[PDB]
Amino acid sequence: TSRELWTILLGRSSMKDGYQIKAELDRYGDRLLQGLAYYKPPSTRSADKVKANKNLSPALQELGLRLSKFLALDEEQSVELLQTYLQYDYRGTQESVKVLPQDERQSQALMLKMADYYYEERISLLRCVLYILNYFQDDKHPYSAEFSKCVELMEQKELFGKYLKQFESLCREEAPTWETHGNFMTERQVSRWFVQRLREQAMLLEII
Amino acid sequence: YKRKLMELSHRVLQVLIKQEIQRKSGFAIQAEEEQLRVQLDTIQSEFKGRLNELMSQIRMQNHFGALREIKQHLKQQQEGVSHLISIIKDNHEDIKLIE
Amino acid sequence: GGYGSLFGIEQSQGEYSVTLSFLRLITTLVKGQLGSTQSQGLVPCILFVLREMLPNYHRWRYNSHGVREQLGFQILSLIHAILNLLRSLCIFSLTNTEAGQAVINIMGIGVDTLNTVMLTQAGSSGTEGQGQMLMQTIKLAFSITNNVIRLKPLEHALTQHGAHGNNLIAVLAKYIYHRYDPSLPRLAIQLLKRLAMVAPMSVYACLGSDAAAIRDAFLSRLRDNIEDMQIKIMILEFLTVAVETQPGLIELFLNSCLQVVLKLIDWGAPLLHRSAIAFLHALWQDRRDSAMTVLRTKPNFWENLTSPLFGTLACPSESSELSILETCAFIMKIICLEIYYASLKKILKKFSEEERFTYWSNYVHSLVCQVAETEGNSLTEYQQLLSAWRMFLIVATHNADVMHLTNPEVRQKLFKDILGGTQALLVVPRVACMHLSSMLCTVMIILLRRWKNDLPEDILNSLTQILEGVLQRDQQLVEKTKAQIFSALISVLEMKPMKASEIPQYSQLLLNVCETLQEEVVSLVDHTRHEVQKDQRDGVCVLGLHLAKELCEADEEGDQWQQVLRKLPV
Amino acid sequence: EELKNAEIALRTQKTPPGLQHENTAPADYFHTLVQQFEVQLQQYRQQIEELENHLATQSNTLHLSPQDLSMAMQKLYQTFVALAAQLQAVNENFKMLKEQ
Amino acid sequence: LQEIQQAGERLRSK
Amino acid sequence: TLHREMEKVKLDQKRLDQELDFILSQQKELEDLLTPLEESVKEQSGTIYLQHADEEREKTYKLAENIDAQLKRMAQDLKEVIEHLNTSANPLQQICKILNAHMDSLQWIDQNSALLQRKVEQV
Repeated sequence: TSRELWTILLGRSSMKDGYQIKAELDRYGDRLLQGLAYYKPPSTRSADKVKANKNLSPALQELGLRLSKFLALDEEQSVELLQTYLQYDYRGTQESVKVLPQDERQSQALMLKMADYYYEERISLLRCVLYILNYFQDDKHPYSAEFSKCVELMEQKELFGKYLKQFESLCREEAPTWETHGNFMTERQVSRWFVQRLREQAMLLEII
Repeated sequence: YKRKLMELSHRVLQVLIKQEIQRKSGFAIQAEEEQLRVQLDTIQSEFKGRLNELMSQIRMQNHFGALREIKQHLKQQQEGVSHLISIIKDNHEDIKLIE
Repeated sequence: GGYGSLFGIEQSQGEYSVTLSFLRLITTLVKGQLGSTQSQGLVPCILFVLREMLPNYHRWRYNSHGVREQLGFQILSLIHAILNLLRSLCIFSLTNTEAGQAVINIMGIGVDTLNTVMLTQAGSSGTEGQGQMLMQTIKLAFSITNNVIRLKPLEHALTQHGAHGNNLIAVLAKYIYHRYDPSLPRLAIQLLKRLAMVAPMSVYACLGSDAAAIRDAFLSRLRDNIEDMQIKIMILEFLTVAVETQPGLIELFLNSCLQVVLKLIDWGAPLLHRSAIAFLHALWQDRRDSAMTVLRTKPNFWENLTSPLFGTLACPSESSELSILETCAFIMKIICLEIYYASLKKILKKFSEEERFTYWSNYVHSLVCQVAETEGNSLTEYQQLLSAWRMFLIVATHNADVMHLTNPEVRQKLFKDILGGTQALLVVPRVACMHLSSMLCTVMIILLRRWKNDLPEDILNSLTQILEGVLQRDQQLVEKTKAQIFSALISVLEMKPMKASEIPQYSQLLLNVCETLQEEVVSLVDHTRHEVQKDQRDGVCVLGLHLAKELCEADEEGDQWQQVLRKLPV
Repeated sequence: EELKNAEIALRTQKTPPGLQHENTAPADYFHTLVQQFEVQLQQYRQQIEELENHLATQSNTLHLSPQDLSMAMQKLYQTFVALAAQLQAVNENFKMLKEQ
Repeated sequence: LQEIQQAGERLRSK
Repeated sequence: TLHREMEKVKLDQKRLDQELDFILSQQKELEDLLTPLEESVKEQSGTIYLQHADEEREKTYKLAENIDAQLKRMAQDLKEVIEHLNTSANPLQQICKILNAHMDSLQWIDQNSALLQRKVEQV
């Protein structure tokens, strides 16, 4: 989860050894490099896997398909983010998660919080890239050379063009509609997705 | 049979609430019924932590488990109680005869 | 004051640069360490900052966003920095005026509103957004309430169930969800531990249907490996503390927590195992029968519990981790309390065959001697370790067979070592040595009484020098030591009938006995005369009397006794 | 009780199949179901305090006493005395009516 | 003991 | 006389045995009855679905059922506590059991007495 990576780079974590910070950067490297493109749109293969991933309760797979339809994100990534939230962010016991996918009202509330979680996760990844770029040369930061190394690994693979293309894509995305986004994409959700795209544009331009 | 009674009773309550859900709907569950529902949510808001404490002390007790002179006065008082009980029952017979 | 007009005009208009400047000057003045005579002139400004600013700063018109929050934040900063130096006035105001409920509200804005405003920050300033100042204000209110509770209506408001169903303590506990800034949840936990020390309503009660949720959240947050080791030890102390102050929560939490302690007891961190074994010892102390029985059933519980004692620690002169000694102390305490209230037998047979008594006694002696040579920075450590060796040998002698403490060779080694230790400790002329030697004395007394049949000239000379030092001491603190040394000498003479010729310095011995007798006797005389502490004087009197009786029975000719009675009109 | 209740719910669910409405009943039913659990909650808390005082004694319990017998004896004496006074009021009221 | 706890409470109450 | 009362006692055993099986046939016929309630509630759901929208509060009646269940667990735990208290149960505990019996007798006695007083007032 990008929130954890960001909080780690911010030193709010008990991991203080430089090698471990380097290893965490290495693990999150692919996501940091691909940027906002990490969350893939819906794709038939990922959906068929989300159905075929037998480890999932049917109520959970259905809630995940609903989420993937809600945020236009890949079903597999939707399931992953859902498990992350319910195992790390859900403010309820592991018991109520058995019924919340059965209770329509609880399922809808979980869907809303999950959309908020996905947007916030994108923002967190952007903030992590921001900090890594803002401290890559300051020799006073405890993870300075690790930061310069991660930044060099990002630059060697043309972070510039990727961020530019993500900017253009976030600039030319048609507003979310209930037809493509399901029953939940109310006007509140339209404005939310709009403000989210705006924040993505702003952060990408600052990073550039 | 008693466990089955409590279980099928919960089930009957479920079927009752679900029948009162499916049909009576229609912007019809109204003023007096709404008042009932509000009073019920109230009582539900009106303990549990004491109950966890109860189970706690009970586990404590479950693990912790894991005078010729006095009898005379005790039995004398018991005989006195057996003396009083019948006079009270006669009071009740007089009552029923009074009605 | 002239500032009141600017304050009124600012409250009316909606910009507070004048008030904020007043606050900055006041904070610098209160922080610049104005001498004790100078604080009295600023106390009126302090009452102004406490009574009128903090209680209403929420209602004042805010022409722009953030300025209200920063006003409150500067108010809280002044309050705290004053409290971190003034004290009595801030305490009284917070505990008996509106400031209490105001700071309570600042804390009770709820973690959700916090995180929400946190997502509102639109730039790289996720560490420098309006939400950052907000979280600063929250942590300020929390540290404030913490200090106030530490230094002492407010408590009633803090335990009250808010009129909207969310008891403030529940909002506090929910802050365990805050995952960006660990200090906020750590301080909330500190407030929780304090309230559990002081509040009478069960935390489960005001927690309601979220109690189990918060419990599961706590179990996850502790179990996770990226959590702050500081937060880890903090939570461990919280659990131990609830074991002694919060029975309901202490039961709710174990449900399970024990598995975590076992995982940490598999060198993870000395402080972690310390806090854990401490919570365990406390549970075994409070007769947590459910917990005691549940644990004693777990396999290898004694083995993994006692593995730390089987190791070898560095010499007490080196930097030996105090946590190791404190752990071993609480561990021996648990073992004692169990054996008294009652795998274990096998472990005990091992330790006895492992000569663990011998190494433990040698180390305890070295530690006591080291503490003595320093005349009391390693003091408290050696003191606690000596308390451990003491309680251990005591519980041993009470059940010597269970300890396999049948060895008269070991019995005599222990007796001689404790004696000589009392001696060397009582030899230092220049309070710590006193209490230490007194504990050693009580020990040696009970030990000699129990092991008399296993229990001499060198002991006589040593107790002689010891009584000599006890004489050169100020009286008001050496009484018990004199009585102990006397009973010791009595045991030394009763151990073998000896003539005056075999008693080294017998002349000096009887001389000192006579001096002490004379002094204490005249004292008891005056004490009984003023009676126109009753039993102890007479006890010491009869004691010295029988002592001199035996000493004279050793001198049949009385010639030395003659010289004595000639020297003293006894 | 439980059988006939399942019966009534099934019958009301049967009449709806064609066309019906039998709902006020389950409403009063949920009402009584809540009213029941009401007293049981207070019971849970009273048992909480009971176990609390029990274990409070149990930590103190390593000894016993002989006086509690005499205390309970004098208290039960005054108690049955009050009870017989009440029974006397009852017999006298019976006699008042049966003389009327 | 439940009845006995109750009765201790009651006789104490009187 | 022992044989007499033995005949009576065997009659009682047989009759209570039959009555338990009757309660059991009730517990079964009532499961059958509760099942038609379920199928017809399914019919009502599949009909109410054939409408526009707007289900009613279910997240509240479910909470009521949960409150019932938690109270049930509380009563079960109280049964457990009573069982353990007995498991803890010298002349002392005899005195305590006897005093509890005597107090219970005093309680039911005052109950009968008040019943008499109320019958007289109604008289």
